[PDB]
Amino acid sequence: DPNQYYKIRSQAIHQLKVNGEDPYPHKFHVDISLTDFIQKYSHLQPGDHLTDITLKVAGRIHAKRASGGKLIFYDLRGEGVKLQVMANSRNYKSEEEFIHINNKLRRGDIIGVQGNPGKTKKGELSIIPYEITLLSPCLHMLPHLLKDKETRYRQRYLDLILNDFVRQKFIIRSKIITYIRSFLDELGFLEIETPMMNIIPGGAVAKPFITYHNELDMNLYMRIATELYHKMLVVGGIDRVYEIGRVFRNEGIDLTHNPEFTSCEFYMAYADYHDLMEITEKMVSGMVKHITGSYKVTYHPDGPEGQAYDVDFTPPFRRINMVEELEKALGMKLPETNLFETEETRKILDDICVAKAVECPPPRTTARLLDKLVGEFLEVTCINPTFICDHPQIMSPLAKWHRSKEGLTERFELFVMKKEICNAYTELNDPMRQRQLFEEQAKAKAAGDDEAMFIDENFCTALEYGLPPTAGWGMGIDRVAMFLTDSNNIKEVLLFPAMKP
Amino acid sequence: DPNQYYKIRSQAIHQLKVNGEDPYPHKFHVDISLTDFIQKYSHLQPGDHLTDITLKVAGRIHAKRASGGKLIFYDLRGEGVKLQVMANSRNYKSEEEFIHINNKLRRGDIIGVQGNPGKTKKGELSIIPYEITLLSPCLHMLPHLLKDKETRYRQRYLDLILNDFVRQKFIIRSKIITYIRSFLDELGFLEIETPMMNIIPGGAVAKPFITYHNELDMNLYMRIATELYHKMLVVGGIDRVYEIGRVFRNEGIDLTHNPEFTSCEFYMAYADYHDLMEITEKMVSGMVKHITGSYKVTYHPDGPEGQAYDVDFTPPFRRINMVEELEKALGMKLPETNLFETEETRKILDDICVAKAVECPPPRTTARLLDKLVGEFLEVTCINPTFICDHPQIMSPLAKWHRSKEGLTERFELFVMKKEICNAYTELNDPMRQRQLFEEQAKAKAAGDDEAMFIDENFCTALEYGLPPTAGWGMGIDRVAMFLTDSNNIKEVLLFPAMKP
Amino acid sequence: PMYQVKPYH
Amino acid sequence: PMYQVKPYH
Ligand SMILES: C[C@H]1CCC[C@H](C[C@H]2Cc3cc(O)cc(O)c3C(=O)O2)O1
Ligand SMILES: C[C@H]1CCC[C@H](C[C@H]2Cc3cc(O)cc(O)c3C(=O)O2)O1
Repeated sequence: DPNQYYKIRSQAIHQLKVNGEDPYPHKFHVDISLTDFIQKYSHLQPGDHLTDITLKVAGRIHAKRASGGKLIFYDLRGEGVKLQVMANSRNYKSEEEFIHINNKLRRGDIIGVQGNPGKTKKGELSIIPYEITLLSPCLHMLPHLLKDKETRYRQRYLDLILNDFVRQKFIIRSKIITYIRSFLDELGFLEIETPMMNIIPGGAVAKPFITYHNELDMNLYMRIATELYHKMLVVGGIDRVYEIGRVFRNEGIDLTHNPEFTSCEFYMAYADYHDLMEITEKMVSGMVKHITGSYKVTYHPDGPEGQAYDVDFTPPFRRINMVEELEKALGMKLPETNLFETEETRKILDDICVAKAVECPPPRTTARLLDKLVGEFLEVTCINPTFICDHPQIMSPLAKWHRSKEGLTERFELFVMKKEICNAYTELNDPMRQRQLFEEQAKAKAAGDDEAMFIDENFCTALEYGLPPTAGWGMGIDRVAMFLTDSNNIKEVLLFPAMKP
Repeated sequence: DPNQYYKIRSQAIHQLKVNGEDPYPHKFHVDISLTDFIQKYSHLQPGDHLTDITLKVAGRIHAKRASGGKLIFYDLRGEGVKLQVMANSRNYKSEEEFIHINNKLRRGDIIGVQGNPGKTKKGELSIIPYEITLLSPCLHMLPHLLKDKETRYRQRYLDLILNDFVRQKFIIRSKIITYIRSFLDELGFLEIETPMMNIIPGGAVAKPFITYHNELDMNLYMRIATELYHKMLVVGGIDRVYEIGRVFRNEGIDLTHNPEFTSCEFYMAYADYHDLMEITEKMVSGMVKHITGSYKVTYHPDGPEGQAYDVDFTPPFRRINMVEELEKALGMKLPETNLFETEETRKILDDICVAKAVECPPPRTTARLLDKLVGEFLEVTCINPTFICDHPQIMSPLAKWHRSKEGLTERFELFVMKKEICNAYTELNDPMRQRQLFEEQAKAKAAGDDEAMFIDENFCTALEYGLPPTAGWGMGIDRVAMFLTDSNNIKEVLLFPAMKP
Repeated sequence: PMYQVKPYH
Repeated sequence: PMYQVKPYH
């Protein structure tokens, strides 16, 4: 029946074209927005009809209801709001035109309306048309009712038309990005753009996208992060930089992951991870308060059907040291942090993982065992925003060695609702040590699997001209958007998410 | 010797870190930036030394000049500005440490400085150090005379260190982008992000980048434009949208072209190309006026050694009709605009092209002949911002047909300095006509032109739910940056431009 | 001149 | 708190 509807309406509109009545007109002049109309004329009393005021508005019809002889009501929606069109032949240009145009229109059609402000006896604010013009027809039957998520994500326009909360979600996302921009700009950061196509991918650990460049006759990688370019620009004498942009990591698609996602990375000269911790506190708390109205926000991890938790963004955020509180959570003392790269301590952690029933699929290496243990005993501890700090060097090849702690680095991750929204550390500015670490993990790549980073010689060369003491920071924009929109699925905060049929 | 310099300095720093003197300290606390240090203490008279004021500053040493013995001068640069460090042995914490730190430092080194504000007898504002700390060494000999483009582009950090005007250029670029964002935000546009990886590339004419996805067994294309997604969002009920983002077109690399470049596209419901023409006028004129302080900008197309033109951005911009004024410039009468797809018209354009000695390499089509002809007789007359309007349908598959003019479309291009910075048109909202034009493009793709558009069924399906009358717009950001930075090469406005091996 | 719509921010 | 740098805008 909806198929039959599509055929019939298509035929009808096509014949409107043949008959030269122009179902798709070029220009309609809108005098006032639906929002402005609503708030301007909301003061009207029921029964009011202003004949002195004539306005032109436009929108999409979500409903058509007829008293059926001379009277037809249209529910006209747009801008996330609604306005009633009360059409009676008495107030129309003429009865004949009334009949014609009403026989032409259907639910879902985009129409312009020229008429007068008024209010019905029922007290509903309405516009009483002098003339209605079809701006563009809807050839498909709209759902009565669009609950199925796959259908929502595959056709986003339907979701935006039918579901009002979607608009608010993406508005919130935009507000987040713009807020971050305002923050960093006001802090004296320069907004920059760095190559999204690299010869050597770097800045993070991920499986890259590969593409071919025609004129240069070579393969290039899509960026997994903006880190190295930014640091090279800090070398260039630009002290504070930031980029909010798309990052490509070719990996599994799930609730927290999308192959392409938006990240914000900034780099600040003469700063360390402490300073960036404070800045992160102020930025995140200020963002949440500005957008949501307060420091506390309600979030449903399992969805509306499940339990809701209160996330408190009130600063300062709680800080935990990875190794220490891992020891305290395990009820076991771990090895000294300077011993973390020996096979021995790795074996110890193997025993601890099998003793605590923490699963670590092959390869079982110290880094991944640590990741699983921290994930199990620590990451789950974070509901409110929480700093996990002082990661071991083995987990942080790009991070500067911890000043007071041997074997560790100066680094922190920000966790909200058990998920990681932020990664930051004091940047390693020593070219020799950096190239050394790079070469260790390159030696791992030669040791027979591809996870480990590739060596960037240009970046180390840049480090040889020297890098001022610098701290650096990055944030998943999509996940933050998820938490501020109360979404447990990343596809909710992405306009046209990647889909697997 | 620069090589030997590298060796020696490398060894020196190496045994420095061996001896545990920490050439790469973690944190230096900067009290005040160089800029407002200058602002604050510029009022000082020559000979002044303020002993009760102690400040910490940081920067890169661009020069080292000894007065011999107890006195040595450092040129400390950063933030595009300059501060002299006058190090006097008697004013240092001690003579011994003075000696020690002075023998350690080299030109190019990143240093912190703790000392008193003052001014030399020569009248130079200076800081007189209590202690100088090496924040990070420069292991390479820094250039003396970087005036050559390629070296500047391949290492951007050197270019930024040595050349201030580069920093100023990218500052200008940032200012442009932020200005556009503000302009569109305040007009009620929603800043959005659309997929940069698509199933079928569209929205423009170009050779795509191809990549593989490691989840879905399918291949994917990098976007050549954001158009279709934006229009689909307008269909969704979001009336005003814009995206400033990266766009990929795999093609030749020249002065006006880079494989990846930044574009800004906005789509406005109920607007036509006239509206967009005036909005473009005020946006561009206002941008130029805000950034440069005036409506008129001096530009060198051939470079600083060539002739300069004055570009007048004073609104309104000159409007020109393509076919009409092409007839004016040719001194000949062109076939009526309804006949343009005729092979007879193609032959006429051919004879006109060969009569005017306008070269059009194969394949020779009505559209290519017309494009080269317009490029020769029209685009060259655009110095000031100029609108070229009412393109034929054959040159504009996505543009809505001209309301009063048979065979043409409602479209304009904005030309500055003979180059196209903008492309905009009244959007075609008719799904049947759109699918048909896509059919023509498809047939022409399977035989003729290979950068020709592919049919997008999802987009047409979206058009079937209806698209309100809408005007689309787009702008090359990099070219605008070129014109506002007085650059004849796009590589100038790109931080890390694509370079051939 | 197009009709006025309140900024999202 | 880090030292203040004037906005580029
Ligand atoms: C840039 C980093 C900083 C730390 C948090 C967050 C992690 C990042 C990981 C990541 C990987 C991936 O393949 C797809 C994704 O959407 C994400 C993500 O959203 O978050 O962003
Ligand atoms: C999106 C469009 C709209 C019209 C102006 C401008 C055209 C664009 C053409 C273009 C093609 C290409 O292959 C590489 C490039 O760097 C550019 C460019 O900078 O300008 O941007």
